[PDB]
Amino acid sequence: QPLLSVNNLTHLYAPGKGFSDVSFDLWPGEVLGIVGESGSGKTTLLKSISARLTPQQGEIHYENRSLYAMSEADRRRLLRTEWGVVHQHPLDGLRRQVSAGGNIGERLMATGARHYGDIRATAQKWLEEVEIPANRIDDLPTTFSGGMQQRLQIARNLVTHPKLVFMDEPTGGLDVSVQARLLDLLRGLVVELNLAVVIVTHDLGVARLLADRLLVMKQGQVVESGLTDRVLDDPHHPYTQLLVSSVLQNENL
Amino acid sequence: QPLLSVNNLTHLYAPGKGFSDVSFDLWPGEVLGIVGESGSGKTTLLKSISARLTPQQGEIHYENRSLYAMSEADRRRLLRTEWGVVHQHPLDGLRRQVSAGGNIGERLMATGARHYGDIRATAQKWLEEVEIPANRIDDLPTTFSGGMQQRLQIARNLVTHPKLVFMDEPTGGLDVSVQARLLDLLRGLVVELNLAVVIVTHDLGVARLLADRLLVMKQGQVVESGLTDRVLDDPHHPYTQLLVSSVLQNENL
Amino acid sequence: MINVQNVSKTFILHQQNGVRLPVLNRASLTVNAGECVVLHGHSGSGKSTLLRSLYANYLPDEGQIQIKHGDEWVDLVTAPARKVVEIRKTTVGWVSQFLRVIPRISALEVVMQPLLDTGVPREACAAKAARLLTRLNVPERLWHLAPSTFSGGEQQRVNIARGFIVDYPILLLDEPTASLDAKNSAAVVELIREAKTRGAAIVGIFHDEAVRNDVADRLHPMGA
Amino acid sequence: MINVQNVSKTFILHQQNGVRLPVLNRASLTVNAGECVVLHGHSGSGKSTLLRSLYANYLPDEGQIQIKHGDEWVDLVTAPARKVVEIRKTTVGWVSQFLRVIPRISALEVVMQPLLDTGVPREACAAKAARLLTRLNVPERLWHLAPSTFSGGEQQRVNIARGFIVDYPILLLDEPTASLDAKNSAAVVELIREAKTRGAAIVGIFHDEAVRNDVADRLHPMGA
Ligand SMILES: Nc1ncnc2c1ncn2[C@@H]1O[C@H](COP(=O)(O)OP(=O)(O)OP(=O)(O)O)[C@@H](O)[C@H]1O
Ligand SMILES: Nc1ncnc2c1ncn2[C@@H]1O[C@H](COP(=O)(O)OP(=O)(O)OP(=O)(O)O)[C@@H](O)[C@H]1O
Ligand SMILES: Nc1ncnc2c1ncn2[C@@H]1O[C@H](COP(=O)(O)OP(=O)(O)O)[C@@H](O)[C@H]1O
Ligand SMILES: Nc1ncnc2c1ncn2[C@@H]1O[C@H](COP(=O)(O)OP(=O)(O)O)[C@@H](O)[C@H]1O
Ligand SMILES: [Mg+2]
Ligand SMILES: [Mg+2]
Ligand SMILES: [Mg+2]
Ligand SMILES: [Mg+2]
Repeated sequence: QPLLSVNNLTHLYAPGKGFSDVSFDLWPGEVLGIVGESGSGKTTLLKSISARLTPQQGEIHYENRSLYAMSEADRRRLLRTEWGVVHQHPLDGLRRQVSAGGNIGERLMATGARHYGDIRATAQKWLEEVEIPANRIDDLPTTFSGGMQQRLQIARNLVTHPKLVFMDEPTGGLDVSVQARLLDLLRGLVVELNLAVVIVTHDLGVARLLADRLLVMKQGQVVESGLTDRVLDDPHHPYTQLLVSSVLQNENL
Repeated sequence: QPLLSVNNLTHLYAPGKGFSDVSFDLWPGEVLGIVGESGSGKTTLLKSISARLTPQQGEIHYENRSLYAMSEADRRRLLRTEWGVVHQHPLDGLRRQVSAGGNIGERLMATGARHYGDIRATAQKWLEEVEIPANRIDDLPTTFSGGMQQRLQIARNLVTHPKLVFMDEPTGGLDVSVQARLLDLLRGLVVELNLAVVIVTHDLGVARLLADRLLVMKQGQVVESGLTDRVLDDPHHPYTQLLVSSVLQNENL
Repeated sequence: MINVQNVSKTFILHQQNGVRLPVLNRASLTVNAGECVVLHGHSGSGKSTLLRSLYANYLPDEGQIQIKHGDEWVDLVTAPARKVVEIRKTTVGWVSQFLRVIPRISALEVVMQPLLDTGVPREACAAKAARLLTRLNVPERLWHLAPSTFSGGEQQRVNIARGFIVDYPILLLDEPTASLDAKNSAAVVELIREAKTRGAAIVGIFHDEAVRNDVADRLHPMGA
Repeated sequence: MINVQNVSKTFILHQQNGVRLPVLNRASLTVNAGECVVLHGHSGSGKSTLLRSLYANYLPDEGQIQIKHGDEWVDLVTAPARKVVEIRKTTVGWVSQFLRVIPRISALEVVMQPLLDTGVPREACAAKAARLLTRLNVPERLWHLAPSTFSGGEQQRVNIARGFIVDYPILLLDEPTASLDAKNSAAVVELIREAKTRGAAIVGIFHDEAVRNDVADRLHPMGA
């Protein structure tokens, strides 16, 4: 049975703004990439399926429990201990006045961790995992660069080894080397720990290397979906063809 | 003579945070790319050379006038009428409580525009230039997606046809199609109007297609510089080699 | 075991006036365990299109592509994406000219990964990857380095080793030896022969006459 | 006019133990206006390395690469990146197998752009681009469409047309006709002949014997 099941999900701020009639499944150890036009409803959908925006229509089932039929307490418990959420703007997923170490350790303590030294050591290890120097642990995120904030948010949302991570453009602000580090980290987590990921991205290379399936969104509607390689290499919808044709081609020397 | 001349520029928050001893020239109708590790000092340098951060050492000359020896009034006049600045976080370059039309029209009115209808028409034309529907003119940027905010910021900073535009990761949050639209727009402005651009980017494809020269920054130091194609295809510094090797390769069907 | 029945595929180019580009027309094919069938035709005939359809990378517009997943018959043209993913994980293997890996991973780990994903012990995966790399005469000094830093031939050999790390019952090959020299091509041919001996249904595209003659057991005309 | 004197180029691979990979050793070469010199050697000899050094895409470790920019001699190995940029704008032209353009721009505009950057009137640029595309038998239906949506041969022909839009005094060619058929290769050879007739110093890399014999005026051995 699917870890997450989305049926006829709809949320529209206005006639065209948001998403309408979105359905998909997700299982453990799988990545659902979401690509499409800027302003197509990807962030809105990610919020809705991550218990942050009540849909107007449709249902979300997590482990065969309707997401928005649950109590608010249960949803917050899921978002504290079970799920991870990486926001498009990194600071939206961080505590500005809390050090990086504290930002990471909040999640660990939410899972019952109560040893300060172990929490700090894990935070430093995860800072080194995302190539943030461990000597920045006590610095506030406001002193971090955009990419550093992004990586801190990722580390904060991955430290508890969640069963399901929603990510909005996680590679934003990352250099290609640290981007590759992050892709390897996520792939390893998915394959080993059976982590499931829903990743919104505009980098079709990241989608190709990471996403097991893809959803192409235009004007709030999923216009194409299926195997990532099939969608990117054999697009059927005109918009998907335009998107793949707009990719910046590289050359091999 | 160079439009912008940077000599021995240095600004360090701490021993390693920021940039140190940076020198380069820029001329009209040219694009200086800045690439490097997240947290290497690119945003700090861009702020310093854009009259937003006083350097500790070195000099910046704009049209043969020292930038920080000028009055604050002159620097603000440059940033109002002469220059454009695109921030890494789009909202930092936008007025949250001002409509998109107002965000664009502020710059026009700063250049002496005083016809409301013409200002609104130009704002709509530039919204269509960045593929934002013209019917979003009266909506606040808070209702915009991240990429929409990015494109609104770009339109706001390009509407006055500035002689020099500093951009921090302008393609962040943009789909590949609208990214290509933006690249064509910037290239056309550079070639026709002799616009000069200093663009920080992590997408080496954008740098290759847009930048005439590159600076590569690691830990606040320019470790490599020169012709874009030479830097990317014949890197000498180990970090540049690592960066180019980390690029996500694509395939042609 | 492979059974392709009446697979037709036109490409619609919406980016250029939506022109139709027929490639495969009611293509039919059958492959037995231990048998190798090589697609034969001119450039643009549709060899790669058919091979990619067999791998589900392309979606035939009409027809059936039945494969023996374990002891079940699965039609790729209608199977859910999850089923195709697991089929690729265990049943159908693919080898081509381009290595698509996460950049900063070493070649040894790149080769090991497909077998590790199957749950095989890490030591066994490392031993098999070392065996495969040695067979394709890839220097040991390159094993712990990222493939992107190597030459084209070394990268292609690493890709082939990654392809042969898992004993797929069904194997698909697209010009694996095109950029390889005589010795490397011979090693790849030996690997293909060994895979065929163990009972692998192999579908390949080869341009070298010698390689095709050495490896091919049946010829499938792609002209129609 | 081209004068290459003692250009040596080793590649240092820091990503793999910093191993040195010598390619060019005190390479010397000279090209006259209206003369075509073709580099000759085996794969990996360093033909592309030398050709890219002539275009400043590679930076020779030692030596001089002097070109006649207008009525001045400019050494690419030491010229500021700004001088090289203007040299490419006016003096040195490059044609290769891969078209590197902004995606969503039409082929006609792609071909026109190098000449437009020189200030030539738009109508003249459009007429010349149409002439070049017709000569390379590129269908008119594709002129107002992005090159990325075409086939490899059409994209390469568009790249060649973009290369020949500006009458560069110095021309560099890297396998322009490799993927082209007989008629397209003949058209490219005719374009090269016309460029040579007007007084273009051409340096080329060709693998086809017929094309090299038709076009080449002198042979430069790249074995040493
Ligand atoms: N994804 C695609 N989109 C559009 N057209 C395609 C696509 N894949 C293939 N084609 C076209 O369909 C036809 C089939 O080409 P294909 O690559 O299958 O030929 P081939 O010579 O047999 O291949 P290969 O040389 O890889 O063995 C050609 O016109 C090719 O341009
Ligand atoms: N940018 C580079 N970095 C590292 N090694 C390189 C680079 N460019 C070339 N080489 C290597 O240097 C040697 C020269 O190869 P090159 O491409 O010049 O040969 P070629 O056969 O003459 O070229 P072409 O087939 O393009 O005419 C080869 O070993 C190549 O791998
Ligand atoms: N609070 C809001 N009020 C009104 N419209 C909104 C609001 N938030 C987002 N939108 C609109 O909904 C659409 C979807 O936005 P979003 O999901 O963020 O797009 P993206 O897929 O680019 O993330 C956009 O066109 C945006 O303008
Ligand atoms: N206000 C600040 N106080 C202390 N350190 C800072 C501050 N702002 C930035 N830094 C540090 O300076 C370095 C350069 O940051 P920045 O220029 O934003 O990097 P990037 O090149 O990724 O944009 C980073 O390592 C960052 O942690
Ligand atoms: Mg978004
Ligand atoms: Mg920055
Ligand atoms: Mg093919
Ligand atoms: Mg070469």
